[PDB]
Formats: sequence, structure tokens, C-alpha cells
Amino acid sequence: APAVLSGPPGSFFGFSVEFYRPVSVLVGAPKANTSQPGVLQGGAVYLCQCTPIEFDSKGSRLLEEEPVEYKSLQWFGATVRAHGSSILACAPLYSWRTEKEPLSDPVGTCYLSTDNFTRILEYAPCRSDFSWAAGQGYCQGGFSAEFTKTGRVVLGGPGSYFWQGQILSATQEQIAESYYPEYLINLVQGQLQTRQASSIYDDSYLGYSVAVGEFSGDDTEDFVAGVPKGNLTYGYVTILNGSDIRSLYNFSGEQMASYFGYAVAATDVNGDGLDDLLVGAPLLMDRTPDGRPQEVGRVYVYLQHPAGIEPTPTLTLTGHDEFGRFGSSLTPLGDLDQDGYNDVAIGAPFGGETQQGVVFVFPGGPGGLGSKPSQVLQPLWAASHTPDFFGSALRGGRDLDGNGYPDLIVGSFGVDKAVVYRG
Amino acid sequence: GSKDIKKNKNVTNITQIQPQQLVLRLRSGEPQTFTLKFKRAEDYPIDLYYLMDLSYSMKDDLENVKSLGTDLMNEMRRITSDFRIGFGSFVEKTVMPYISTTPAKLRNPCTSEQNCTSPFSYKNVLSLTNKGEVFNELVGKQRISGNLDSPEGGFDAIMQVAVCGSLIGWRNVTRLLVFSTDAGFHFAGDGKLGGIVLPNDGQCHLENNMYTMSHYYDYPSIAHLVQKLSENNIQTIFAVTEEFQPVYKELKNLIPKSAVGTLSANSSNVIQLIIDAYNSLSSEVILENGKLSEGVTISYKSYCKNGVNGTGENGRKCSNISIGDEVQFEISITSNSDSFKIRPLGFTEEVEVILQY
Amino acid sequence: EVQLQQSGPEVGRPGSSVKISCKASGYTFTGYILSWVKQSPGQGLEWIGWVDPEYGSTDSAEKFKKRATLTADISSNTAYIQLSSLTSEDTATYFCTRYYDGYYRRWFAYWGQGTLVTVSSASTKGPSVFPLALGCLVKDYFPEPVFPAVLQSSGLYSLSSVYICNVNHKPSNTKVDKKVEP
Amino acid sequence: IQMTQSPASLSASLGDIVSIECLASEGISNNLAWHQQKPGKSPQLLIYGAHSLHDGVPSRFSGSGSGTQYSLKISGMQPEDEGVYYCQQGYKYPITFGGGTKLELKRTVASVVCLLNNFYPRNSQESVTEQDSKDSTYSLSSTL
Repeated sequence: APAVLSGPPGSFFGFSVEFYRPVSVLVGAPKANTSQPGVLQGGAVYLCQCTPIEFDSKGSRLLEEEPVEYKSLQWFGATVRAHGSSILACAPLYSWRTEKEPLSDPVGTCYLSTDNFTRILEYAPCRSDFSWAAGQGYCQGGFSAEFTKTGRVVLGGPGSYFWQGQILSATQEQIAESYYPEYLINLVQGQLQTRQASSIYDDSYLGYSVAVGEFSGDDTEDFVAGVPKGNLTYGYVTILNGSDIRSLYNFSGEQMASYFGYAVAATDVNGDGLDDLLVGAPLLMDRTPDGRPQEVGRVYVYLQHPAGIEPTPTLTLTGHDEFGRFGSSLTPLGDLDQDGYNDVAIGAPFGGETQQGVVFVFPGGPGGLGSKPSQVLQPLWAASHTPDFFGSALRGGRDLDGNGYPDLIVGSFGVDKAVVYRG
Repeated sequence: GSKDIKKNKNVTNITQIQPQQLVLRLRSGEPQTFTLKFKRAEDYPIDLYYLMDLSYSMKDDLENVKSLGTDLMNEMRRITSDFRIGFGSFVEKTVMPYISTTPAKLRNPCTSEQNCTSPFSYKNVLSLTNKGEVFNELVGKQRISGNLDSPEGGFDAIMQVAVCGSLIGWRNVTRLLVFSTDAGFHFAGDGKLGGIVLPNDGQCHLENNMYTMSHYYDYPSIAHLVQKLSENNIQTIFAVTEEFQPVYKELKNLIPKSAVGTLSANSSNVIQLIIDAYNSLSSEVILENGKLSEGVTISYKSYCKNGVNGTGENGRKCSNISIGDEVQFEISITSNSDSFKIRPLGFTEEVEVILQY
Repeated sequence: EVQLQQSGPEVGRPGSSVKISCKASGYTFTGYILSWVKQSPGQGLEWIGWVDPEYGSTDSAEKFKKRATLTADISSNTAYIQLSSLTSEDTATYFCTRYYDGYYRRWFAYWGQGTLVTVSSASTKGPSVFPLALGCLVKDYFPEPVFPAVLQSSGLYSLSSVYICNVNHKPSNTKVDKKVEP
Repeated sequence: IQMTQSPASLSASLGDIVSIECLASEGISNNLAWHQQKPGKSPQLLIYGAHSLHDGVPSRFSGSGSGTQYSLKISGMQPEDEGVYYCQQGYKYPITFGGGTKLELKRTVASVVCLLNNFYPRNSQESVTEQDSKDSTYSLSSTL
């Protein structure tokens, strides 16, 4: 019995999803006209006379005439993440007008709710003295993000340092201590961020996707961040230590311009107590035996061994669908079939016979991830002119109703709906 | 089973490939091989389109590209008797973050000192004409533009040049697309930053010689670009600089019928690049299986000049094909009622294969 | 048969503008580039520039980019050259010429009959024919046409011709029929 | 590119073969043509592609050469052959021409208006008409 839900159409609803278990799906509609005065299609995050919760009820702030930050087309709500009583709805295209000079830099602004919106913290780490994307100006903080098990906020801005990318990390406590909205630049102390690398790492899109998992046995969650345009557009996926980001590993891709890092994941796919890396390449072209070059896609799985993580993927499961862009949204599923063997979901935006888009789910096994998705899930509604996009933003791996098995939430913003599945 | 060759007009002392039609007739274990005697015919007409990067990094490159139409024709005289040239322009998609959307910088995406036209994804400056003078004049009239990030949006321009067969002016000849950049390239997925989530659908979105649908469509994937370049008989010449030579050199390995080359900071060797790349392309012949499967597998064994014989993917390729040189293609349809199309890529001249089994 | 029927011999003033036409027939006017090849009396051929009826673009040499505003009319299959800021030194014959299919074959295969424009500051003048009373001598007449005519310091054309001679005048319409007498 | 085609002018006997060279400033890759200018008439194309013959042209005309050097060879002349010959390049822009060769075939040496007739060779300046196709004579008339 598939539970087919729906959302508000014609507002770019469905651009992301989340979990809740303090029960709430925070889905962003980043091209929605807001009730904020003087703001044109800023975007919003919806929990639904149906009205979304105004993350900041007041309109665009004004410079101390001209507003001090362009909420117009800020794409607020493109990536929404949640952990407990905390919400990290970020605006990747939030072009704040720098108080020093007028700049439309999408620094990205996350409105860090605490204790169910009792206090909204304007947490924009990329909004700092560094701007213009020479630092964190065009960083788009909150293009991707994630939460650890300790509540630590992890942000990925793929535009920081001329789109080299970076991973931000600060806990709720430091955000609250450094919180002072009277200043739009809050230098949060003790914030673990990746150091600026050399210019040869520019246009790497580090943090284009963000995942978390243990990879060094340091008892803290270690950051995984896709770098789909690094290593001469081959794309790699670096892993960083939780206590201090540093640089643990790198994992180069096995084809050009495949977007090795469009989506990443981190879960115990081999079920040995050690998390493992998973990468997706939606642009993974592959010539057929006929000699015709046609994208089919495959997902690279770097299994982690006790001695370390091997630089070669132990398995690179492949998609068979034609032009499916397999490898667009990976997110752990856990023990779907109750064998102690964690699985992973993956979404095809343009796959399927009628461009619907199958969400592929792989079974567990000794080698890690599978190569042929054991369970096949498809959108239920009939196809239309506008794309389904069913699988361009997905989250899963927790339990909602407490039925004893993990569930999954699909965010399909082509038709602005969502679907949940239970075992 | 039998070759059943029909309409095999003998290759011209224009048919470059004989048979120009045949109907093979068997299935399981079929090794039916029909020698495609491919003779590179002298003076076969060529249409060329020069897609050029118009970001500020190619401000000096545009000055060299200014006087290209007459020169490219003057150089392809020795290879073809009927040649045409057209021009296109591309900078980047006209939205954040690839450009700054401030009112002051939307008119001038580059710095205040550097005067730049407002950003544009693609502008069909000139449609294919036998008049290289129009190419030169319309290229000179083009004004430099700019963007913010290093990669440039040339793939949407490549698709727009390919799809608009009538408006661009493509003929039934060999088509070449010299795609010139000095920086990297945006592709599918690079548009998620600007909230451009619907990809390049691959249609003619050219209004008033301007790709006005930048904000709606994303850059295409490399696979879709390959499909549109091959399906339209267009042989790309990725003229890129040496800083991205280890980039586009790998790119040519995926894109069929390509030949990357290096240019100076100002693209001074672009004409020599085109000539050498097309010498490599013409001396090459990647026969295509067109599209047939589920009951047809084609193995290839070329026997080209100097006695070199290839197998498989190598056998689908010939090298060192001189002017008028005859090569023999042991094209074996293994199969395992339909008339599918065998084409040497970049050639509208075709051979017809019917697997009536 | 490709033919290029030009307008009659134009007359312009120094500093004014003249519009020489070229009614191209026998071929696709839009499909072929049309060039103008100035040829002064007694001089060679100098390539003014070219028009393009298809996309409307024009490009000229460094001597004609700002002076000769070249233009074409698609509907009438007629191309014009605007001699903005004329000079009396440019009294010459202007050809509209078609390339030999174009491409590298940029050969001027077809030439119009020639528009011998006479840019001068003198109005139309009747043909003053005064013989000795063997032939008719034409002196101080404007404009050409009726020994090629040679312009003198008086500013009017004059030619010698060696049965009643009938000197015609298309513009002036001052027909003169002088009997050839000693 | 400037074509200093040789010679400036020449005269040859009836039926004589003559080569007219148009050397280009750079190798033009067979981008050279030839034109003939009859007096009071529009020029006519003779040789295109540096080797080929235009339609309606007598076969005595021939084109050859490659790279930089080219030749216009005329296999015997006739009175119909008189005119000014221009070599036209098509490599760069602006288009360039030659100085023009006056291919005038030779023959045996020969108010009141004073008429002068049958002379060969040769305030107010007087022009002389081109030689007639019948006897190839030159006449001058001066007013004084």
C-alpha cells in the first residue's frame, strides 16, 4: 500500500525533504512569492487556510531606501535539513547586499530554528568578511548540508573560494553563544571549516553534496563531501576528520564530466561496523555495444577496510536505463529487508520509459552495495509535459510512525509532491 | 544467408562508400560481411560553424577569430570544392551565480573598467553562408561579454547550433563545429547553482537569433551533446588552450569524430588546428551502426593503408586514408524486415542495410 | 543569363548623396553577395565593398567604410550605394558585380552595364553643336552621354565626332540634328 | 596582398603565344581569376580557379600555376583579343587587382578641325579612340 502524497503545485515545492521524530517534513519551495514586503519570489519552507511557517516574518532588511539584502529570488528553502528541534532551512541564492559595498553575493543564509522556532538564529557562516567568492561570497552556504548525531551543523558551500567548495561545521551551542542579529556578520568561534586550498582546486564544487559517517574510528562523525568537478573535471570525494576537518582521503573518479559528487552518501553498506563511501555520477556516459554513446550511469562504492579505504571502488554498480541520470540523489536506507545490511536509495530524474524516474534500491551483500536494484520504485501519477523529477531530492533512513522498520521520503519537485514507503 | 547487394553504384573515380545499399539475409551465427569499399572522394562539400567563447578570457581570441571565414575557406579550398561558414557566440547563462545580478553589473558583468555586453547564453551571429565576408563582418560586430565563474556555458550553445538545422542553415554535406574555449566547460548539473533544473531539451529555442531561453534550460550533459552532434553529422573540433589540454584531450575520447588541439592565449593557430583536426577526421572513418539492436551486433575489421587491420572498436576505425584511398571494411552483422542506416559519422552519404534474415 | 540592370548615369553635387541602383535579374538576389567595384575613367578596378541582401550586413575597404553606405532591398531585387559626402574627384563608373558562386571563387563573373555618375557642381546644359559650316563637334554640354568625351576647365563635357548627325540627349531632351556640311 | 601583375602593357604579332604573370604577395592557394576590359563595356571573366576556362571564352585562353605564381597564357591572338586584363585575388580583404595589361595587337607601322588618321604609335587635352576591329588604326582630332 503505497502512501502517495501531494504538495502545493506551481511554487517549486518539492526541492528537498527531511525527517522528524521529537512528524514534520520540511519541504522548500524556493521560487514561491512570499508575504515579506518588497520581496519577489524569495522562497519558503512549508509545514502544511494553509500557510507555511514564516522563518523570518519581517521582510527584507534595509541598509542603515535600498535594502541591505536581496530576498528577491533568494531561492530560500532549496536545501532544508533538520535534527531534533533544529531546522537549517538555507537559501543558496540569498544574495545579501554587503554592508561595505553593494554586492549580490548569494552567501547562503540558514535560519537555524531552535526548540521549535522559539528562536530563529540567522546562521550564515559564509556571510563574513570574505566575499565576492574570493572567500565565501558566492559560496551559497546551504546548497547542501547535513546533521551529525551530536546536533553539529554541517554546511557545504560549493561556491566558496571560486567554487572550489568547502565544508562548514559548528554546533548549536557555538552558534547561540556567537548569536547577535544586530550585526549581520557573526564570527562564530571554534567553527571547523576546510582551509582554502590552492587555485588548482578551483571550480571543484566541494560540498556540492554533503554526507556524514565514521571513517577513522575517532568516535566522531567524519564529513563526506562530493567534489564533482575536481581532479580535472573527473570529480573526487574527499573525507574529513570530525574532530578537526584536516584531510583524510581522496577518491578520484573514473570518467570525465560524470559529476563524481553530484550526490554522496555514507553508511555501513558492508555491515562490519565501519561506514563506507558511496558516490553518484548522473552524467556517466557509456558507449553501447552498437558503438552509440548513451548515458546509463553507475554508482561508485568505496568500501572502508580496517587498514583504511582503498583508492579504487570495490564496486561501481551500473544503471541500465537509457539517459536515466542514475546517481543523482544517494541517501542511506539502513536495514530495509532485516538482514543487518544497510542499503542506499538513488533517484533518476529523467529515467523510465515515460521520463518518470525510478528510485533504485540496492540489496546488501558481502561486497558492500549491490549492482542491480533489488526493489524497483516508480512514481504512481501519470506523466505530464513538465518533468517528474522523481528522485532529484530525497532523504531517508529513519522511522516515522514507529512501525519497526525504516521508511523513506521522496521529494519530487517536477509535480511538487512526496511519497513515503514502509516495509 | 546472402549479401544481396542492390544499388551498389561504384565509388566515384558523389559516392564515397559502396555499396550505397544492400540487404543482408541471415540470423544466428551470421558473419555476413560486406566490404564497404570506402573511397575518400576529393572535393566533397563541407559546412563549418565556428562556435566561439565570448567570455572575457577570449577578448583577445575574438580579434584573431575576426578574420577567420575567408582564411578557413582559403585553406579548405585544397580539400573541398564547395564550403560554407557560420558563426555563433556564447558566454554563460544570464542568472546568478554565474553572473552577479546587481543592477550595476547586469549591464557590465565584468569589472567596472572592463566594458562588457550583458551576459547571453547563445546568439546565432551568422547563419551558414558561402560568404565568408559576412562571417568576418558579423564576428567583428560582436561585442565581448563576461561572466563570474571560470567555466563557460558552451554546451547549450553547441546544442542550439546543432538542433536548428534550417535556421543555422545546415546542408546535406559534412558539418564541422569548431568549438573554441580557453576555460573549462559547464555541463548538466552545473545549473543547479542558479536554480536551473530543467536540462537542455534539445530543440530550436532561437528567437531573433538569440537563445533567449537561458534562464529556463540547463547546460546539456556530455552524452546528450554527443547524441546531438553525431545525429546531425557534425564533427566537433574542440579547439582549447594548453591549460585545459588534459581536459578536452580526455573529452575527445568520449565524443565521437572529434580532434582536440591546442591554441595560444589568443587562438592564433586555430586555422592550423582546424586543418590538422579535419585531416585526422577525414583520414578517419568511424562507421556508425546507426541504431539497431536486440537481434543485430556489428563487428568490424578494417583493412586500411599500410596493411594495418583493426578489430572491434579498432576495426570500426581506419587511419592513414589518403585522397582517393580505398579501404575495405569487413563489416560483419552478427544479428542474434527492417532497414537501418549505416553512416560514416560526419557523412550524410549513406549505405543502406536491410536485415531481412 | 544573369544580368545586372543598373540605373542611368546619375548626377550629384559635391557633398550630396546619390543612390545608384542595381536591378539584379536572372539569379537569386538574396542568395548571392553583391559587390561594388569603382572604376574611374582611365583607371583600374577598386573594390568598394559588398552588400548582403540575406542578413543585411555590409563591409567595405578602409576607404569606403564611412563614405559609401551600401544597402540592399530584398523585395525589389535592387541594391543601392549611398555616396554620402560626395567629392567631384569621384566622378567615375560604379559596377555592381556578382561573385562566381562565392566561397573561394570570389571572381567577379558578372558586371552591370556601368553607372557613370558625374558628380559636379554644374546643372544640365544643352548640347552646343557648332560645326565648321567632316563631322559634328559637340562642345560645352552636360551630362554624358549623347572619341570619348573629355572634360575641360569650363566644367562641361565635350566630344568630337567624325547624312545628318543627330546628337541625342536623354536627360536634357534637347535633340539637335545638324547637317554635316563643310 | 598587392598584385603587381606583369607586364604593364605589351603588343604581339597575330597568332603569337604570350604569358601574363600575376605574382601574389603570399600563396593564395589557386585563388586567382582573370578579367578582360573591352572599351566602353563591362569587364568579362576569362579564367576562374587559376586554371579553368569560363563559358563563352575561346579555348586559346588558359590558366596555370599554384601557390604564389600564376600565368595567363593566350594561345595566339586575334583582333577580338584587345582589352585590359586584370588579375583578381580572393585570399584576403580588400580584394586586390592588377594594374591592367593593354593587350593591343600590332600591325604594320603606318571653327576648323584638323583630322589626323593612320599614325602608329603616338589648354585642351584630346582623347584617341581605341583601335577598330577592321584595320586597327588610331585617329586624333584637336580643336584650335
